[PDB]
Amino acid sequence: LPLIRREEGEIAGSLWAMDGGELSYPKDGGGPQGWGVRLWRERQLVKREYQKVLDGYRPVPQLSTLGNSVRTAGDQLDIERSGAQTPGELSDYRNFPDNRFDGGQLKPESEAAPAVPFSAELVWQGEANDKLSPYKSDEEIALENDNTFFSSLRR
Amino acid sequence: GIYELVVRRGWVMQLPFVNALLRLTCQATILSMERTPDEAETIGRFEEQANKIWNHTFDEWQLQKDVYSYECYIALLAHQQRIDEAEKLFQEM
Amino acid sequence: CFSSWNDGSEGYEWKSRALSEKRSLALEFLGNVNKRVSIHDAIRLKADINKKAISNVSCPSFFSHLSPSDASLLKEEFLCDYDPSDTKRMAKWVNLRSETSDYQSYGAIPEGERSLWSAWYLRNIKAG
Amino acid sequence: ASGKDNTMSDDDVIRNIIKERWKTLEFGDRNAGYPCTFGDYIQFLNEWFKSLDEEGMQRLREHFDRRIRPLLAVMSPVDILWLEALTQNSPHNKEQLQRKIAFQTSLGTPEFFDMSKRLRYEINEDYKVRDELG
Amino acid sequence: SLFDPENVHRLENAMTHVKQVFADYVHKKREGVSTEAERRMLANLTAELNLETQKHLANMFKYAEMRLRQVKLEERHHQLAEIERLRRMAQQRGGVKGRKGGSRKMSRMERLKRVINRAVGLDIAVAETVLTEMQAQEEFLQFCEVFARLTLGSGFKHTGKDENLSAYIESLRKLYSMDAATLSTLDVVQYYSSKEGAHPVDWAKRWYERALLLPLQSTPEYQKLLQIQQRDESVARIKTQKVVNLVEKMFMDPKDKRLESLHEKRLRYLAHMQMERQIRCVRENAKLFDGVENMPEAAQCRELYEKIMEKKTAQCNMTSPPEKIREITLRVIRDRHVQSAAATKARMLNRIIRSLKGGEQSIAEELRALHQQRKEKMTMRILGIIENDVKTEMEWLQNMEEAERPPLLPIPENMSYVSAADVQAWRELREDDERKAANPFERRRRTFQPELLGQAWSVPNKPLLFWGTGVSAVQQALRHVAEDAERKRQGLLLAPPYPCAENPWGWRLAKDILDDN
Amino acid sequence: YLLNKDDVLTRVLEVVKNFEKVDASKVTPQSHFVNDLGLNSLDVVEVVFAIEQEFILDIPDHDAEKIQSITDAVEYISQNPMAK
Amino acid sequence: ERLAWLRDVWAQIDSDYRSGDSARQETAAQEISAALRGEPNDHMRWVYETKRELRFAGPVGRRAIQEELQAAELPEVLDEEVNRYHDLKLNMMEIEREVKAKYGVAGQQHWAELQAAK
Repeated sequence: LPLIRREEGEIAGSLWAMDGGELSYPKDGGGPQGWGVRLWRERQLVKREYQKVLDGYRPVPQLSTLGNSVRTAGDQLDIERSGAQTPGELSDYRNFPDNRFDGGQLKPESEAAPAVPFSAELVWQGEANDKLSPYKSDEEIALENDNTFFSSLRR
Repeated sequence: GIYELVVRRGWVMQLPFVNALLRLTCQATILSMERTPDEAETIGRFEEQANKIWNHTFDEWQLQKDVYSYECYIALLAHQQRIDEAEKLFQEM
Repeated sequence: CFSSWNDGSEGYEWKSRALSEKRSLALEFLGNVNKRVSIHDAIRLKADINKKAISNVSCPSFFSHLSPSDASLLKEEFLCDYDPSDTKRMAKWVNLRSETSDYQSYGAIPEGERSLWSAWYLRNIKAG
Repeated sequence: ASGKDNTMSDDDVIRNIIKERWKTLEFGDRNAGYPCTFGDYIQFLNEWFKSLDEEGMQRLREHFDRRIRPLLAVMSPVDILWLEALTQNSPHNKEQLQRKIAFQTSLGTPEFFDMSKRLRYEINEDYKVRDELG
Repeated sequence: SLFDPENVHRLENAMTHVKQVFADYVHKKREGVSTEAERRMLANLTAELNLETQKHLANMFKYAEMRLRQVKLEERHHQLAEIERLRRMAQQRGGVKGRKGGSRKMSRMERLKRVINRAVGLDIAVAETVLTEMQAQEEFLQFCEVFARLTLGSGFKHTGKDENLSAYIESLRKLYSMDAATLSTLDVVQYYSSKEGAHPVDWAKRWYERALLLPLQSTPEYQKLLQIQQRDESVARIKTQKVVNLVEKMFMDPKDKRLESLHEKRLRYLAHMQMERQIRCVRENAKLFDGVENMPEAAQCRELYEKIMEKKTAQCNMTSPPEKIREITLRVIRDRHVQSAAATKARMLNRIIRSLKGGEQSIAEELRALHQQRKEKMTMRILGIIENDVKTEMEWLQNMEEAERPPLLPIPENMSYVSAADVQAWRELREDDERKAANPFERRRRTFQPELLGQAWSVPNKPLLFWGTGVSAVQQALRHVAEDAERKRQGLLLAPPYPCAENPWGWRLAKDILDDN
Repeated sequence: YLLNKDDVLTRVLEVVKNFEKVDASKVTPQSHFVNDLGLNSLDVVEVVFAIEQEFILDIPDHDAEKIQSITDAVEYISQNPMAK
Repeated sequence: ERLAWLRDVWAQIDSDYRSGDSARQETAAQEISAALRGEPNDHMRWVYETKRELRFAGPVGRRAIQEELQAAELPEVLDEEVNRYHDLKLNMMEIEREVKAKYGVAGQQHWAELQAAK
């Protein structure tokens, strides 16, 4: 809203209106200062913000009624049968069919636990995910991991 | 963890290191006060850590508090708006 | 048949059907304005009607010391009653929603390449 | 099929019927199966506006700000002309627009349209600041 | 073969083709036009893909990395289960040895079992224990599903009200922390990962208990059988010479303080697996037998409902004292025995087949048959995956096609009329609405706030009449017809109905037939 | 079974007062359409039918003939037990 | 950071090239030849695709993929690099060649229909 307001003008025209005056809407005479041009420029600004969303700087917007009104004419049913607040939620609904309820409802996050590979038990993974390894000396880490001739030995 | 790792190494604990710990705790208290003004439980937790350091660790390691130690502690008290205690510390220093 | 598996213009009768199915689906998705409509309960009722009809439709089922390989084959069928990993493993070969994912994924088709003269559905074609 | 949602929503099944009724509204001939024509709808709008005091006009403009400005800003001019064709419900002009290639291709951008709810939320939170925190 | 990682283009070639033929079959089947030619072509394609899968079964084990990982995991799990069964058998042999030190017959049986383990590569005791646990679980779930079906008329409804995964992991945690009093997360996950194959039921038992509002832990003999089943199944130079396995050393010790989060996540994952298996096995039972248990045997269902009412009165009495039953539950058990007689399609015949294999002596023929069985089941799995894909794609595409239909026609109702009694009844609500509208803090906290474009409808203070309304229009119509007759006899015409310069928008009065001429 | 007399009296008086042809403040609990309120013979029919739409019951032509003022409708509706 | 990562990658490659095993040496040879000819890797393409999928995936899907790949040690790819890969357009000649090769006469018929549409 601030970005659109700064460039071409206030969008909530009549937000500060009194007696029908102090209006900030475009002129009724279709021209270089009229509704078509103003809406085109607002469209450009929202398109810029959508490009930001696509590039990932901004969070993905939730599903809207206007957007829901198209939805292939068939995805509306999936969204309705699911909670489907976000496109990510709809994607999960489709891509984890075993997570759902019965009737098509969506099951929340706190009970979907993905498998954790055993490859995370490697020594270098432990060192990377431990926040004190950089401050632990070589001898300390050596005795911490292995207490045998394999690791006994500057260093 | 670094602190207990040092006392495990058995090194000679240094006034700069104790001052770094005190600065960490005092800055945590100040920064929690200014950013998350609620949760007085956490505020008092950080403050208790800082006070425990300032009041026991220096005599535990037999170190004498110095300019930097008073600087950090006075910064904490000043942020807490404890004008009388901070000013008393200043003129006692 | 066995020769209909190979690339190079063999199996033309169904090659063409699937290939034109992709084209028709893309053309419907892009250039059909009458297709962009909100549901009005006349979709809601018969969509579930068709869902139950398809669920009722039944897939035609077909007629259906030891070596270390034989021992492993016996052990896998003995100790394993239902493997959850192999089901998702089959996904990388069956390509779940192979034809619908291109249109129901998020942000897939860029705005610039969204014309009927465009060839966007072929991006995933990889010959032998 | 479920029925349980309706059971729990008995207090608000009315809004479901109201939404579906708003969806199922179309313009044609009264003597035919349609309820009212575009001319009657336009007359009702004209006179409903004329019947509004300054307070009513201010409230209507507030409603416009809160509801239509987001959708109108996100929607392309082609989309607006297409919706005008839908409102007029004339088969011949709808067929002409369907014939026009440019009208067909550029309509389907619901991912882009989803910015409309964020825009509406910001405008509504500003109006909420005013009218509730004032 | 086709499934090796060098014919993936042919394999996708296969998905496209089989999907097309299955889509045609589904269309012709749901249209009631089932095609014998379509079914025959599907059978031929299935046979070709089955030959391809049989060829790839041997090659896939050697090539695929996931297949090798699965094989290694199965071997390690079998070794661990055999070690546990060997500890149990060591306890049993210690008990029997005190009973008889000269256990010649038992020693011969053990020697035969060891010969089988060498040649067959499996543990008969472990196989029997797994079979018994699976059979007990199947019987228990069948009994519970039929009992609930007849008592409440409802099958399996997995809704958010059910027991959550956090609660389930907490329940398992407390179970083991009370069994041992010292079991940490690492030990808990170690035991559960070692087992990995004991069919749990506790979640389904909890759901059925919550559905029936009766205890189930003691009364049912199948619960008792499952519980007893689980109860009964429950130097320096040498080390220097022992070669250090660098691949082992690449892993850090399992009893490391940095692995607590990993172990907790593993516990969550294993609990999710158990709960999902429970839900799955209950779900196919519900779709299999519950579709007919509710409708069929109406008299037996009514008798079970009467028994349920009796047990409900008994439960009300028990609650009265908590603020007969066993006999009623036994009657309901005798009732569900009737359905059990109708219950068919047992799934424990795999153990019968494996017992035949145990006594086999044409071992080559039996292993060929087993290979055929494995190939058939895996191609059935592939066909089921393809069937699900085609089903969902067809449903999605037909939903997409479904949009352009006309909407339903509303049924007419009485003319919108707010009664005079209705209006006069609740002007008090009107006065309260006006008072609420007065102050700002509670203007929008008013009941009944409809809205047109901008305006908010209030409550009407006058009845909305119809019959008395419309006099001005008819009077003006009389005047209009007088002036229009003057126009007709004078030869005049109205504004140009076509769009002209004076009338840019073509504004035309709708010519009605009653008034056309 | 039988509504009390005052409620339908209020119902009919306000329903007639809300008629466009009539004028408010000329309506008393006893009034004659043609004479007092000034309505032609062609309007008393839709008057009795405003009473119909208020009381969904269907009144026969012969009985409606017997009703020419507001009081008569009051007795008729009050004594009707099939009313609501 | 990226140079160290792909230094380890080519440590794998060098070990394969020096293993002696014919198949391993073969694979190392083709990958060295591709690197010298400058054709960019397919692992990087998969990495970019997976990163965008993670960006646009819901929460449970994000957790699943993230925990699946967290141990794989994939390189740190900037959102800018992923978007740079995705944005650049796809050529039409390669697409027509691939479709005509995978489908032959059907491919030529489809491409003739597409050009007629053009």
